[PDB]
Amino acid sequence: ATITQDTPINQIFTDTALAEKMKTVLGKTNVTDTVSQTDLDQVTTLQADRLGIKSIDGVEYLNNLTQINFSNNQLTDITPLKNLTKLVDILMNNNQIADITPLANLTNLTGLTLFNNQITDIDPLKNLTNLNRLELSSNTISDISALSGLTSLQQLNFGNQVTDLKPLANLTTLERLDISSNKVSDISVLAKLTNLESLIATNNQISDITPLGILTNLDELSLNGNQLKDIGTLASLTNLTDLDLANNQISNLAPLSGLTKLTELKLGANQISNISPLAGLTALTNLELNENQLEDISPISNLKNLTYLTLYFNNISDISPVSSLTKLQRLFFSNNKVSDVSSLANLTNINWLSAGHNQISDLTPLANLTRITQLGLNDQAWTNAPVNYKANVSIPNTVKNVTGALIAPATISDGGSYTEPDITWNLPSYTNEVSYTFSQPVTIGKGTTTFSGTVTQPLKA
Amino acid sequence: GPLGSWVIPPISCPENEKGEFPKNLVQIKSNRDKETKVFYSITGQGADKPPVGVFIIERETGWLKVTQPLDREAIAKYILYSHAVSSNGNAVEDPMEIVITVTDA
Ligand SMILES: [Cl-]
Ligand SMILES: [Cl-]
Ligand SMILES: [Cl-]
Ligand SMILES: [Cl-]
Ligand SMILES: [Cl-]
Repeated sequence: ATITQDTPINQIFTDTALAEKMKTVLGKTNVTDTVSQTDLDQVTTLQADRLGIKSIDGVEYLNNLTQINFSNNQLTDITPLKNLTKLVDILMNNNQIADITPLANLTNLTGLTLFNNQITDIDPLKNLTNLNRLELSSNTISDISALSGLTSLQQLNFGNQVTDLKPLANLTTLERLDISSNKVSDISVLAKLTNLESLIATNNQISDITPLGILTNLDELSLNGNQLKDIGTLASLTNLTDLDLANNQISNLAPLSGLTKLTELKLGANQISNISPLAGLTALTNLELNENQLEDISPISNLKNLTYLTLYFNNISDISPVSSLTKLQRLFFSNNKVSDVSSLANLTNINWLSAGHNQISDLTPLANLTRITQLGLNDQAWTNAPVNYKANVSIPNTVKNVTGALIAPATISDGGSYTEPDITWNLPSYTNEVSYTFSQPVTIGKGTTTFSGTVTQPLKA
Repeated sequence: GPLGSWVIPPISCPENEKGEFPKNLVQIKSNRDKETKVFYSITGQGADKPPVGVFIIERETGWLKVTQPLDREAIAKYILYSHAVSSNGNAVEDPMEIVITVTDA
């Protein structure tokens, strides 16, 4: 492609943003200045991301371009790229591209980034057999047959309507594959991709992971949000360092016991009641066990390298197994049955402490945790051991602020009253129980919350 | 207080990352999702402000991702804010300040 005559920059590049970019590239003073075809032929690379460019009209004259970045613009038509056969790398994520037919004969491409566009039809990619990086996620692709001949691919992603992975069968060079947010149940084809190092398959419909058995080079695996229960196959994957199996229906963790290279393990929203298989995973820094059926967390005391731990939405009474985990920076255990937080005094590095919806009455163990910047202590609730019903019932207030001061009740049931430190009721008739509430804003270090709760006192006939 | 029902891991990203983008950093979550559908967004320079779209979050799942290589020398630190709203658009959490550190690579 050649301009007929020396032409002003703003007559070649019709997009205002592009013209201004091209002015600087061509070392001209004004966009009105004339440039020659010889000037245009000197441009071999173009970094034009985030410029609000709506049209690449004019780029067909940059015959010698090998690398372009038009990511994060407002591009639709990409026709001016059609004959730029020297192109090796294209960055074009975050545009409005639907028709990629102009890429069809760009056979020298080894890198093509197209994620976050409006692409459905990828048939124009079929002949781009030198590709080693191809990114197609956040599109509306359902048919990946055009990928079958891309036998040099090392990294691949796509979405978001794919069910059939059979076109991946001969892509044995693949090392990184992200199929997140598709409609995949059958991953048997993945067994053929024996070079895979990372497999991200979040939010699919996968229930059978036996195809992963021979994929022993896998070091990163995400199967978050699938249909997993039995995970025996994972025992074969001894090189795994990062494993995400959250939001499945897993109960049996025995297959993970030998995976000692694990540093990050995500297991929230499962069916777990027994974590003893995790006891030997001593390299763990991040462990997520939220939304399970845990009571006994004793195996956690072994995990000396943890800096991040989640345990919220379980059935835990005894939090003390975390006491030796002195590297903990963030600890989440809201929605459990923990009353005694004495063991947490040991956690001097704790920055985020989330403990709402437990049975905590005494904040005094947290007094020296002055590095806290985020704190949650709202909505505690507990039931005291029963006392005998009497016409006049008195109990001591046990609610202690971080300073050691008793927090006076906010409300007291059945007309009861408070004279520090005693809560007293006058009951004209037997009642099964009495209660009181408290609510107290508090700051520890820099972390602020409302320490609040309801205390139930059963009365025996 | 400001913590509300947020559950957020610390966020760090090596500079000069290679291979395929986008890359998952952390999942952001609000426990307000137990009672209502929660919709996530991020604001700040590197998100909705220049450089825009360096970081993105999945609206429904809360997965925070990076879209390109970083350079600590250029920008060492990004200050973002995570947001959580219900189907009506009303915030179920107080915006949490998220700090993304760029490390070596
Ligand atoms: Cl113009
Ligand atoms: Cl440039
Ligand atoms: Cl989870
Ligand atoms: Cl929590
Ligand atoms: Cl705070």
